[PDB]
Amino acid sequence: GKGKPRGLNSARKLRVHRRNNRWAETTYKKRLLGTAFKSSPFGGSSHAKGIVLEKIGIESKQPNSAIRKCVRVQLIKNGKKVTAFVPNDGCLNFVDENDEVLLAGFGRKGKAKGDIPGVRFKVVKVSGVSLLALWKEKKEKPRS
Amino acid sequence: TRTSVLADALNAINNAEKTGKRQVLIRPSSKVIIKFLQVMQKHGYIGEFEYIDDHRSGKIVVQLNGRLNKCGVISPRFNVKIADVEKWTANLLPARQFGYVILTTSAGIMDHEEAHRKHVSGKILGFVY
Amino acid sequence: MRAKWRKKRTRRLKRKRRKVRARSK
Amino acid sequence: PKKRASNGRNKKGRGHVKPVRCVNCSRSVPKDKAIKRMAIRNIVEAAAIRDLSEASVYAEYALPKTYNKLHYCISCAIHARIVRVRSRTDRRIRAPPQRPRF
Amino acid sequence: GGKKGRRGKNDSDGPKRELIYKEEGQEYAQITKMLGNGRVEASCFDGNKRMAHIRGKLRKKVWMGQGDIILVSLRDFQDDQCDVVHKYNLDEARTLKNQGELPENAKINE
RNA sequence: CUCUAACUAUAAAAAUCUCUCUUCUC
RNA sequence: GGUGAAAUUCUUGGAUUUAUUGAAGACUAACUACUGCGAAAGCAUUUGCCAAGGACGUUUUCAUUAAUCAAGAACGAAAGUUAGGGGAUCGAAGAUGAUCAGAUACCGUCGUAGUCUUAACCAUAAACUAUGCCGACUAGGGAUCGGGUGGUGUUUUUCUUAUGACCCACUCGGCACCUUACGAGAAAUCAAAGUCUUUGGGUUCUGGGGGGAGUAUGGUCGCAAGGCUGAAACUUAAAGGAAUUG
RNA sequence: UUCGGGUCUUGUAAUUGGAAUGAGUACAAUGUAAAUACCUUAACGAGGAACAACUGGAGGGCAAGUCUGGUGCCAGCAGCCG
Ligand SMILES: [Mg+2]
Ligand SMILES: [Mg+2]
Ligand SMILES: [Mg+2]
Ligand SMILES: [Mg+2]
Ligand SMILES: [Mg+2]
Ligand SMILES: [Mg+2]
Ligand SMILES: [Mg+2]
Ligand SMILES: [Mg+2]
Ligand SMILES: [Mg+2]
Ligand SMILES: [Mg+2]
Ligand SMILES: [Mg+2]
Ligand SMILES: [Mg+2]
Ligand SMILES: [Mg+2]
Ligand SMILES: [Mg+2]
Ligand SMILES: [Mg+2]
Ligand SMILES: [Mg+2]
Ligand SMILES: [Mg+2]
Ligand SMILES: [Mg+2]
Ligand SMILES: [Mg+2]
Ligand SMILES: [Mg+2]
Ligand SMILES: [Mg+2]
Ligand SMILES: [Mg+2]
Ligand SMILES: [Mg+2]
Ligand SMILES: [Mg+2]
Ligand SMILES: [Mg+2]
Ligand SMILES: [Zn+2]
Repeated sequence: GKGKPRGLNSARKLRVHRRNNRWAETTYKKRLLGTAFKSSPFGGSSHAKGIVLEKIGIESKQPNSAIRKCVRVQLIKNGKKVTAFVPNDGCLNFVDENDEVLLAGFGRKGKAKGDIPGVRFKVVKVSGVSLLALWKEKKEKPRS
Repeated sequence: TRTSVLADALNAINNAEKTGKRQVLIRPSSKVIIKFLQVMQKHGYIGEFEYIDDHRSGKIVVQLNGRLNKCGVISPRFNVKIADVEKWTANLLPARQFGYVILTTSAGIMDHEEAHRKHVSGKILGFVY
Repeated sequence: MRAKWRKKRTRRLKRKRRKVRARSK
Repeated sequence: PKKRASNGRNKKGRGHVKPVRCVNCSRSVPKDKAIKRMAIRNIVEAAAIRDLSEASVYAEYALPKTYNKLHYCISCAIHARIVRVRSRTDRRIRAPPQRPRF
Repeated sequence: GGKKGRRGKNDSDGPKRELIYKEEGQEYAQITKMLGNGRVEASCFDGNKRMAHIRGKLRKKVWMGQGDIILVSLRDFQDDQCDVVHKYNLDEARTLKNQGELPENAKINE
């Protein structure tokens, strides 16, 4: 009646059919192939430190006209280079050139969020201190 | 090919009930069909059936009275442990107050309540309500 | 675009790449 | 989606038929999707029947006819006015257009 | 021309506007080549060739071509790229040419 | 409650288009 | 000649048409249909031979020998590739004559390869009923093809009958079709796409948003063309189906 | 009869009173191998009871503003639509 076999001794083909079909998913394929460890900028890592290389802003998409103020960071753990986004009104000036910055995920499962092209990472901490504490003047940059 | 004959019998019963008839002609007429319809007679979901000898598998003529609403085989006769009877009743029967999972135990083909009364369980045949 | 002509363009790219490989095989 | 349950072909159980050419545009089209019109007419029209009758030996000539089955394509059939677009509830009808004259 | 015009703002500033000068980073430049994606190349009057984005309020509001004087705002964090902010319609450009805020070696006349 | 007849038959050329889309509760 | 209209082209060495004929190669018109056969491609002049096959009839024979199928295999349209044969038509390339702003496109005239075949490859098609196969049941109406039953039936004519051909009724099998929802669907619609939340007759293959991409790589087949197997990185908020009003 | 006593209650006011109590300190003792710490408890310890609770959000999904000022497809926000 249905495509799958139904006999009491058909466990083998049911199991192997499910096992072969599981590769059609994206989460299962990523988890089993281990693509996150090999190809992603961080291997199964929620956060990662890095060094600021330069200080660039990127224009937004079509329906949204602006320039989001990002920063190019070379990761210290392995040496990869990724653009990351500093999230707030006046936080670009807070981060200076060639300082250690702790990047985090951008919240969209390693994909570009909203209208910002070619970015996948936030900025949470700079030079050991957090952006949010600087933005509300609760702490200040050590300037070392 | 005809693999599960009881499936054909119950499908014919379902089709001839949904259309509003009062009789069915089941062709192959094995032991299991006779016992299944006998249980249905015992519980009232069926009327007055009949075995027609052909010297070749015989046949059955079933009389209905509209009291039944659905038969159905569990085609893979799963080994049903006495603990799994309640799960099958929940998954198949529409309410706990009625319905019967007809299953074949070593003590014969019996409704699930009778099997639970004997404290014996075996393979599952089908369901009626 | 048509799948036919995209297929044909891929075949012509394979033309060039196969000739190049045959030259350097 | 299916515009025609018959697919327009009218084949239903052959897989392949032998194509025929259009009389106007010479389109190699299958013989069943090749809408056919049997033009049977007089070799001399009603405009010259009297003239021919008055000026012909063999009094009461049978005036033989001419027969030709025209195998149109479908683009020509739409354009050369042979066949017309129809309502989707009128596409059901396959009878010829109701006996042009009785 | 077209029926587009009636959908527009009808902002009719035909009379002679007062030209805007350069302020602490905003500088004059000349369109050298037209690129795609709504971006232009501007030779600034400092010996540099900056890449200037066709910018908001300017994208599909004024139409600009090769060899047009322009006012463009820089970005202190990235000097190479910049944003076109205002366009001068070839009349006040002559005035700036006489006043010479830009080197006069860039002679662009019809 | 009784029937099977009439018929035709034109194809010149015609590419392109920019903003900007905005709440429905007794 | 030909065309919307022209021109290229052939022609008083008499073309275009006109009568007999002859040569070559291809094709099998009209009959030709909601008709037939086949596993699918596909199959249409006559006759003979060769073997094969479905359907029906059967108070014949064996008694589960069966259904679907990874591995393996046979055929597999057109196009294309090696050689040998032919070489009519039509016609990729090409040659031009037109149309245009351009036209090495569509209209036209020539025109190789090919089309047609004997061997050897190729294994892909919108190879479509975009509906896997086997099995059961469920609803009314006619027709149609093959077979078989009965008619106190009708013309047939060989005096009567036997056939055959019809007419009426029934049945089996097949390509199909009309109506309808009382069932199913997102609907278009389907008599199966029904008997599925009242979810299980057996069984094989395939899909998990779009693009990248049926791409690269690695195998494997192929002389070659290419076939089979076949991702990811990355990017994207949609792409898509049916139908309603403009 | 307009009332209106508020006849019977429930909130809002930088008005205003009397209480209770720890979070902290700390005689002790208990605790512990010895000490912290906890349980108990002297003596202190609340008026703005400054002994002061933040973290996010207020278009929709999704509870809560179409209030005020600022910026004007900038700055920025926005997991998605925006
Ligand atoms: Mg910009
Ligand atoms: Mg369409
Ligand atoms: Mg048709
Ligand atoms: Mg067939
Ligand atoms: Mg106006
Ligand atoms: Mg002659
Ligand atoms: Mg013939
Ligand atoms: Mg036939
Ligand atoms: Mg296989
Ligand atoms: Mg060939
Ligand atoms: Mg040859
Ligand atoms: Mg050409
Ligand atoms: Mg030309
Ligand atoms: Mg041509
Ligand atoms: Mg020719
Ligand atoms: Mg294919
Ligand atoms: Mg297919
Ligand atoms: Mg996908
Ligand atoms: Mg694809
Ligand atoms: Mg390869
Ligand atoms: Mg659509
Ligand atoms: Mg707050
Ligand atoms: Mg906020
Ligand atoms: Mg706010
Ligand atoms: Mg709300
Ligand atoms: Zn045509």
